[PDB]
Amino acid sequence: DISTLPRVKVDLVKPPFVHAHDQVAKTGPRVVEFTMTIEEKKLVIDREGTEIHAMTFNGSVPGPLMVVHENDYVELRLINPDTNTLLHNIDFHAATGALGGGALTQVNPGEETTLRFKATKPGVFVYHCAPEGMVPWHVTSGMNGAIMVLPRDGLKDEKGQPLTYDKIYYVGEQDFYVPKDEAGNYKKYETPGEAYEDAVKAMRTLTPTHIVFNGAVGALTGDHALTAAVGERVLVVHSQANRDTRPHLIGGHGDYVWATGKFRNPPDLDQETWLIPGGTAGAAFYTFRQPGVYAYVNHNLIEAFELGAAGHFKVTGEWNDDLMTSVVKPAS
Amino acid sequence: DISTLPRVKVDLVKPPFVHAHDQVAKTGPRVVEFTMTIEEKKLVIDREGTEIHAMTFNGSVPGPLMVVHENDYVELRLINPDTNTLLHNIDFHAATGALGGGALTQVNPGEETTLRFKATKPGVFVYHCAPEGMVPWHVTSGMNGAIMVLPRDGLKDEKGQPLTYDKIYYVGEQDFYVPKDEAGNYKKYETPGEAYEDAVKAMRTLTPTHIVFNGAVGALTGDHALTAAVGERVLVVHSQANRDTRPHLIGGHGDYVWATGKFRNPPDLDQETWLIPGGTAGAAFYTFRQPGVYAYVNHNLIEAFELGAAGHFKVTGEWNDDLMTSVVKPAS
Amino acid sequence: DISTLPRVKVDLVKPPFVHAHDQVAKTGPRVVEFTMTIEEKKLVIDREGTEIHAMTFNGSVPGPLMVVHENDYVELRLINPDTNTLLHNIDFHAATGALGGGALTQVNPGEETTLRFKATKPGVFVYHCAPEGMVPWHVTSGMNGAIMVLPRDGLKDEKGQPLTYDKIYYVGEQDFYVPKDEAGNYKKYETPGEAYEDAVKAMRTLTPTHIVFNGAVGALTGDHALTAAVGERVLVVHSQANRDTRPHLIGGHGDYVWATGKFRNPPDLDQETWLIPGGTAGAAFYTFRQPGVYAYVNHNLIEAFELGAAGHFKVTGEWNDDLMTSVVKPAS
Ligand SMILES: O=N[O-]
Ligand SMILES: O=N[O-]
Ligand SMILES: O=N[O-]
Ligand SMILES: O=N[O-]
Ligand SMILES: O=N[O-]
Ligand SMILES: O=N[O-]
Ligand SMILES: O=N[O-]
Ligand SMILES: O=N[O-]
Ligand SMILES: O=N[O-]
Ligand SMILES: O=N[O-]
Ligand SMILES: O=N[O-]
Ligand SMILES: O=N[O-]
Ligand SMILES: O=N[O-]
Ligand SMILES: O=N[O-]
Ligand SMILES: O=N[O-]
Ligand SMILES: [Cu+2]
Ligand SMILES: [Cu+2]
Ligand SMILES: [Cu+2]
Ligand SMILES: [Cu+2]
Ligand SMILES: [Cu+2]
Ligand SMILES: [Cu+2]
Repeated sequence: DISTLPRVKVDLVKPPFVHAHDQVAKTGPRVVEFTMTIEEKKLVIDREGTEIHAMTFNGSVPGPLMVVHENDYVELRLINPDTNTLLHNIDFHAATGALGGGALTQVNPGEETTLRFKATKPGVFVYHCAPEGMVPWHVTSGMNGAIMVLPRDGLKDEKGQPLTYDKIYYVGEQDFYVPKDEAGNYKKYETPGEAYEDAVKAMRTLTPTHIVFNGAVGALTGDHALTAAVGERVLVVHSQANRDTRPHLIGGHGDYVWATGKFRNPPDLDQETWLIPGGTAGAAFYTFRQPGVYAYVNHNLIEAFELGAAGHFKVTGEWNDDLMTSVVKPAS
Repeated sequence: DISTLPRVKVDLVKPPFVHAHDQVAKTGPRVVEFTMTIEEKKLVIDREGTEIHAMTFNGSVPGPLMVVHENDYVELRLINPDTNTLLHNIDFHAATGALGGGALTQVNPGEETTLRFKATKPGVFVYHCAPEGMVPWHVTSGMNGAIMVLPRDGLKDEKGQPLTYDKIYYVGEQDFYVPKDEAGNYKKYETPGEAYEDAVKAMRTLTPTHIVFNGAVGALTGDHALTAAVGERVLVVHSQANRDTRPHLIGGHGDYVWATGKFRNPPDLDQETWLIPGGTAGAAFYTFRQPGVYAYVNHNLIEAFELGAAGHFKVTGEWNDDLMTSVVKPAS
Repeated sequence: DISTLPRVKVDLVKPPFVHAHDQVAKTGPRVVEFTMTIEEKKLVIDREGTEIHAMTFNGSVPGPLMVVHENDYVELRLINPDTNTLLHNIDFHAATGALGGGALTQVNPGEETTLRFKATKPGVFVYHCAPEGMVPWHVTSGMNGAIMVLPRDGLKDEKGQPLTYDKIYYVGEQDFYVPKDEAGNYKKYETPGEAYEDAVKAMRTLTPTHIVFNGAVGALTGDHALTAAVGERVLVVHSQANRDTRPHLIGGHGDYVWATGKFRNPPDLDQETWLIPGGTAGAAFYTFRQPGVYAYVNHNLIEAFELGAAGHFKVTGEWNDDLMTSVVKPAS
């Protein structure tokens, strides 16, 4: 009887940060209430000033990470304000039935809807917009995010012992297909609708013009680098709603990795690089052992360093010479 | 002594259906006899009427699913009628030696051959044509299919308990590379041979023009949608002889998945999306829990909704509001 | 105390061969000393005579396989002679800290450096050049190789029983992006530096012009085919520093496969084809059961047979008719 379950309202936070949650469930099953507002907005995606009309959940690319526990109910109020121009909806890969909720959530501008589903399978999962006839255009304009359904007793290693993370970050990786003129210059449009047929042609090349973390080239660098300390246990959730990626922590490893993101399976150990298929979210757990700058990349290095799929961690603490040392510094 | 084994002749059926078989073996090892006839034929692959010269086993793309048990012998009579124009052969990834049988099965038009091999490893496996010097042209013209070698005691879950399917379907996914003129219009040819050099150039782009299930855009829709009922256990076998794919059941999951298709390994549980590498067959088991239309796609959504890699299931039965419900229908 | 450990100097050998080593460690932890010299050199990569300026470790593409045991220390002297023109460095995916050693090994022409790291995780791992600002250009010019860190008690199967190989080969697969003129002819340059901006444009297409094993089309064929005998247990180590690949032994299987290459995980059994993500090394173990020629390919067959990613094994011994036989030879 759902009316007798506790309700809890969660306020979401901007990626790469994740809303507060407990890893081990401190209550019984709950109805967990989330609100998201769709925002169509112009986004500058690179250092050259290339602009796209992005379609976002809650104003960010990716949309925010939602966190619940296995056998909670998720109740999402989805709002499409009348300042938007397009029909949108939401498909959760976590959900069962009605095209992951897509059949039930079609909202024109000026409409809202509330969907509830039971989170029956533990794992990280993609969610994304999927309106009939314009699915890849919405998704590759940024309209995707992820949801994490934790086991009620938290994460476990390959031996079934508890794994507890100290910090969690969410990296959404986005392939964009910005249309080009004859000479190869990016085109601009006043409205999302203007771009449509040109967007279709650009997508059909299967060759993204940009592949970015958190919505822009260089988004997770400088003042916005991810931080940790030596000895901290970090979980990085990574999603790609449309195209394969292969994450790699330069200078580290994935100590425990669920590459296809589903926590009933044992993790893969000691990964250098792992493949997350398009349409999937994965999760990697690592304990930092050395201080300094790390780069976190898609290890197609052209995709990383030319197209934008690279971010930084800055890690504080003590250097361990036993793990690595320069014996003779570069010299003639 | 092979002459003392029972022989059984199987008549194959058109994909996505699969010939009758037992999951748990009701006899000892058998010699299982199959006949396939090669047909070169014109195929219309899209809604625009684009035509290719397809090269098929038994008249379909993909070729039919063959089903045997571990340590059966497969005996295939392969017929290349003199109405065809090309040399063909057959490579089974299930087989050991002679390039999977390719070295032994080269048939000019007007020839036939009979190959026997022992099915020593359980799993689903690709088979495909592979004539010396023209391998990718034959395969990407449709000349591929799959064979399932069941364990003698059927499928098992990750705990070694039996998994029994009620229904099985075979989805062959095909990347086509239709040559284009200067402006981007598809070219037409009177014979397969005419297309050769243009086919090579189109393949070298590594960019398919169409990616389809069961040989055409929209093949597994409408009257030809896959069917099931709530509560049915369905196994979907999916192959891709040349290029990676990432299947996803929109509104469902892969409850048990062998992404690289080999049944001695435990299945991955609760998958949203899985990667089947090119040159592999995989298998996903799901129990339907909700009625309605499901889309089964390659989750590069451009490949699905623009290039053709999408099909439908239509599922009958009772709606379960506990799993999903619309709390407030879309309204202003 | 590192000064009290034995030191052993290893002389490396050219791929696809691997330096002598023990599978089960016959000593305690050691400091294992390697020397590599960077060579920038012109390489002819195809039958047409296309030339590139390759950037190599030790004169080969790929660089040589280094083999150590878990918890050995690796000490590498890296030499950049003054006949080279570029700055180089080395990132080991096996290592922890300082961008896998990349931050500590930047050598201008005429400089050398010595790095030491502890090999704390068992598996095969990529190493590659990674100079700030020019990472994918160095890697896709050939500057990558692999290192194998064996468990101290050797390899194990999925049940934890020993697996011993008789022979080991290293296949480095390389994606090249040779710049083209307007008509599609490959360009030539006097120096590596000349090619830079054209190289960047060619990489951004994400479409390699060549994909080769051991540095050239046809490198592992003819007199240079890999050899084995019926009954031999062969380990093939395969790396791809930048782009996904899907190896397949035509006429065989991967009996035990670590597709992402990390030996603390159980192997996948009976694989037809496996996916090694870009930025990873994998390893496949197979026992040959039939004599003859086998082709070892990336099973995107266009990548294999049109772009160059195919090699041969030649296997001697007795034919087994029980596994495969021609019942009726091709005839009218
Ligand atoms: O836009 N409806 O609140
Ligand atoms: O789906 N493309 O990686
Ligand atoms: O092809 N996926 O990066
Ligand atoms: O080691 N990162 O390319
Ligand atoms: O799918 N879980 O790794
Ligand atoms: O075409 N031979 O039956
Ligand atoms: O093999 N291409 O996915
Ligand atoms: O790249 N394979 O869809
Ligand atoms: O949820 N299907 O894209
Ligand atoms: O390879 N079997 O999942
Ligand atoms: O190039 N220094 O030995
Ligand atoms: O990273 N491309 O397969
Ligand atoms: O896309 N990798 O072959
Ligand atoms: O069976 N090799 O394509
Ligand atoms: O990652 N080891 O298969
Ligand atoms: Cu939308
Ligand atoms: Cu989806
Ligand atoms: Cu053929
Ligand atoms: Cu094959
Ligand atoms: Cu270099
Ligand atoms: Cu790397």
